[PDB]
Amino acid sequence: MWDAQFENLLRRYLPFLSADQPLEQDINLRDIGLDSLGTVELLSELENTYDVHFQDEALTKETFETPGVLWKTLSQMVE
Amino acid sequence: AGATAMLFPGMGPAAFSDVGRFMVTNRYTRELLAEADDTLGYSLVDRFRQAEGDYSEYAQIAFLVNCVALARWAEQTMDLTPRICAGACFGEKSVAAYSGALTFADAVRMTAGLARCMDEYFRTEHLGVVTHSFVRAPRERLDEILAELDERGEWHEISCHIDHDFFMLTLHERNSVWLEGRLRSVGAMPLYAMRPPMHAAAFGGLRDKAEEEVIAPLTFHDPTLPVVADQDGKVLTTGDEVRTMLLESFVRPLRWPDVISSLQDQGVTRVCVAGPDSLFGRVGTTTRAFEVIAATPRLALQP
Ligand SMILES: *CC(=O)NCCNC(=O)CCNC(=O)[C@H](O)C(C)(C)COP(*)(=O)O
Repeated sequence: MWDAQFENLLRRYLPFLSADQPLEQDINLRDIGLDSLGTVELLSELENTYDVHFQDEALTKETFETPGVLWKTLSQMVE
Repeated sequence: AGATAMLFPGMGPAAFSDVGRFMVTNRYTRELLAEADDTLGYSLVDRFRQAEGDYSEYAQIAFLVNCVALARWAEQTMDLTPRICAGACFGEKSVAAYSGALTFADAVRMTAGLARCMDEYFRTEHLGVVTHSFVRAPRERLDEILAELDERGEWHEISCHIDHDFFMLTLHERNSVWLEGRLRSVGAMPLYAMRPPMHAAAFGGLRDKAEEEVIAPLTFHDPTLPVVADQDGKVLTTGDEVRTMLLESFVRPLRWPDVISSLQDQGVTRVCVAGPDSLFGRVGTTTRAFEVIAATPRLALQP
């Protein structure tokens, strides 16, 4: 259920995923190169773009495990 | 108009599959491995392959080889002439070798000896004490959490100042799950809980045991270029001061902002971070101040 705006944003922080490879709902983000400081930058970009503040459960490791869970988490905050 | 510093990073979690192929093919690593294997009397790459954990003695020695080699690789392939150098945490060890304060052989011996020393100390001392890293934590938010710990009589020390909102806090792991939820409750994000812990006034006995059993036997030379202390950015110029830096590591916090302000004051505009690293080359403290070259195994493996 995500869109181009979200995926273009995420893919800036996934260095081991090529532009011609699909972004699967359940791909492990850490395995395609999301790491601690990539997450800080991602968070800063998601918060500025969507006018949201990630806090409480939205800052657990589980939030950034897959694009599926991260999209759901961002969605619950934008509405 | 610029000037270049060579920086040596802290050790992140080893991952042999990240570097085993690099180490045996790159000529800079192969040359140091020959020396490390002769000093140690075994195959470091073989011992490191079989090591469990992320911070084994073997992964700490291999991390020394990888950082010191990638500093030389960067100098020879990028025409770098650094005026100054600095090492954060483990990188004090790598900068001692690069600067000439220790022969590479004595740096290998020291790295192995300190590995064994810390293992033994933390087998029995400060049981359950851990070093937490976290980000998006402005000092004002951290200070409120420390006051809550104080109110409950819970011992802690700040172990690293990384950036204005990035700290390491050392305390008993019984506080770990509260700290993590308490950080998140104000928009701060916990990263990692390090065992064994590092950089605490309470670790005087580890300093003393390191000094007696590992460091005092060694001959320290004056570095061939100035070294910035990671404790406070002091510009070091003698072997005695490098030796003091390695001992103070146990009992004084990393102050990364003070390394960056000192480098700036010594006229540095560009830094080379030598070795595998996903903190010192990328953190805002560094990138706001300097052009960064990140001399990683991944870069040196590129065609
Ligand atoms: C120099 C010092 O004292 N550092 C703190 C203690 N050392 C560590 O915590 C080592 C592990 N460090 C790392 O995992 C990375 O440095 C991060 C940035 C703490 C987390 O990286 P991530 O991609 O999960």
